[PDB]
Amino acid sequence: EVKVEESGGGLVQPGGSMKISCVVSGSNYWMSWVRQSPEKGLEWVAEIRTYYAESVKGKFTISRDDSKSRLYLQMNNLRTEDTGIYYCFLPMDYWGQGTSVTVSSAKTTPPSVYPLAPSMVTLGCLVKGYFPEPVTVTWNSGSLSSGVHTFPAVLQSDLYTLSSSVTVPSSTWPSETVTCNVAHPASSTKVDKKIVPR
Amino acid sequence: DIVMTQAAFSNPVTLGTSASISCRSSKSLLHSDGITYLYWYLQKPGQSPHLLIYHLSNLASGVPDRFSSSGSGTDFTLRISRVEAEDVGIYYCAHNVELPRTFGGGTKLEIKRADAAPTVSIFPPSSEQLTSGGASVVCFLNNFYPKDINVKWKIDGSERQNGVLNSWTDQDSKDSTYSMSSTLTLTKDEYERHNSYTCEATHKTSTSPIVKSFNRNE
Repeated sequence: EVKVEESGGGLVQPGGSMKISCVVSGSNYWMSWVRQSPEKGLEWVAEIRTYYAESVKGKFTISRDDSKSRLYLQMNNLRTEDTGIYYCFLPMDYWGQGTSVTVSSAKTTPPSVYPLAPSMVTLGCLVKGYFPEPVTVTWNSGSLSSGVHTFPAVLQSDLYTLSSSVTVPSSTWPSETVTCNVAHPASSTKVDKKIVPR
Repeated sequence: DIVMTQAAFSNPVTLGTSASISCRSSKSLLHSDGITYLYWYLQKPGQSPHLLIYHLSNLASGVPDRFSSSGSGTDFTLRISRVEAEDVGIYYCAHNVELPRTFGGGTKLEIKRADAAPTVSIFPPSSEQLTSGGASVVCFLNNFYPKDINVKWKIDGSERQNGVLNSWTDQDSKDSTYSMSSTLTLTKDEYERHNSYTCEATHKTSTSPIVKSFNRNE
């Protein structure tokens, strides 16, 4: 089984620099980087067999260690338009997970996590006033995945807010504990917020 | 460089019925070897793209047999027979006949199902948030179909437009429904000076708005 694992990424201000990478498991292989944003869709940027999209020539350097099966993309002097989710893509069959890259004058800000309490009961968590995306939300460390809705974050006044709802039988809350687990890696935040009845 | 054109939204499709997604290339992808270098990817909600079809008509490993594709060198159609709720996602066409490699804009496969009224829930500010000095009222309108929905907030019966933050999910992969979150944020000082907060949801499944409210005095 071929697997493409990628990492690095994060936030920098315009002008900043970042090296991302991925490793293939499972010599004979071309590797490319494709970035995704809502405003430009999927955009191929660079490939090593090196070739670079016109928009990032002189800013990006794609490279590989054939030993380690570990290809890198060095992203120097980054621009706000370089913001997006970057995929390792082995043309044409395999994609990585995607690492987020944010270039913005706005600085890292951790979330405030707030519990939302009132047959079936709905509860939720409010993850407010953070930067940059992403945060991840879990309920009871994964035990509740069915009946969870985590909404897309929305940027307002240079901070993101998201919310998540979970619906469970009334016979399971508050008699049993319900907890939203929130992580925001950019700020080394991890919180486990109990939903207590009011 | 090659422009790959697809529409943003498919014709909607009932479960168990057949779907099609069109794509056009600006340059022909059919070569002298008789092979057309066209590829299809699905990007399921939350996930990366995954390969469905290679060389126009070949089914990728582990892809359901209900998917198929065919076309000329410039016009292609991905077809999905007996559509399942898990087929929901964004489908991309792509070529590999030159650099830059380019993709279509992605076509969202739109599943059509039975109507469903939203489950509405409202929540006052937590003691935690109130200690920070802010006060958010939240309304979830969950698992509804069709996707269009309107939410209005009242404070003490008067409509409040400012301080409202709305978000929408994509079509759910399991039940084919949609959900919305609406948050009204205020300061603790304003919050403690009004008594009733109301979220009202108009959806085609009821001529009357569904309304949830709470009153800080009970």
